[PDB]
Amino acid sequence: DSDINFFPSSTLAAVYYENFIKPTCSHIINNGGLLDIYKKCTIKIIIPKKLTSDVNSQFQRIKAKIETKELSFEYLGRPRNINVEVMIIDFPTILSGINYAISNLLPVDYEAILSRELERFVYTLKKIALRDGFDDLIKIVDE
Amino acid sequence: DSDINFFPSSTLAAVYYENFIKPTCSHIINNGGLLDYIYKKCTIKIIIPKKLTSDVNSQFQRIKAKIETKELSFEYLPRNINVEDGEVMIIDFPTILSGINYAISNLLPDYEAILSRELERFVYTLKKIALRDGFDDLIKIVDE
Repeated sequence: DSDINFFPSSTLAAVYYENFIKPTCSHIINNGGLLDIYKKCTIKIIIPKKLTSDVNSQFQRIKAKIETKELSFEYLGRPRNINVEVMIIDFPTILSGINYAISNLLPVDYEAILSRELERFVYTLKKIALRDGFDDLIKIVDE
Repeated sequence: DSDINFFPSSTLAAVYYENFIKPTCSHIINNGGLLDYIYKKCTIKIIIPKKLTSDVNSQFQRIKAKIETKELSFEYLPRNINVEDGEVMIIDFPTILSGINYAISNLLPDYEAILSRELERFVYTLKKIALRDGFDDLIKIVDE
């Protein structure tokens, strides 16, 4: 099945979108905003400048610099919690899985390979968000 | 860059392995067991559904109710696990299996067979890498 062979970045971007991004964007457009009601909403997705070993350390240092309050909204019979600043702050810790997939599935240039994968992860998010009409809701920012 | 083109199942299996399996197994090997008293006999039981459908989470919600678990904690390099007389069964549900359909549906512009083989590929890849790193005895994959 050559057609279902994807980069780990492409695969994890689609997984990250369906898990933590698309449910939040669908709820906001359905209710015209974030409901306990907030009219203006932004989902800020912070991307590290480089993809290095222990991505969790990078995000742990980044989360400390931001102050967030916990909020909750129900969707699909599920209470869902988000960290807000309205600014919904979400850290893609799933980026560590890019290096997890490559190192376990393969038998300088590696740092270049990770820089290309981080690009494809971000561009995949912009594409599916553009497809679903969520481009004004989702803002990707760097450190 | 053709070499880093994998099946979504293989990508997610290695992600699930590094996120949960490998740290829990490495902790067992270092402590000679599960330190909460150390339980010397520890096995991780991974429960997978028989079919990859939509709403795999509802499948796991159905599977959790049939199993009785107690929360335990340990520290590796704080982590929480659900366990089940000297022999401890660490129970884990790979809810990441929902990502296989998330990947194929989003990354592509009959379908039951593809998800069927992807579930097998997830299980095969997980066993393959666990066998490589020497954690095969601590891992057991079963279904409902």
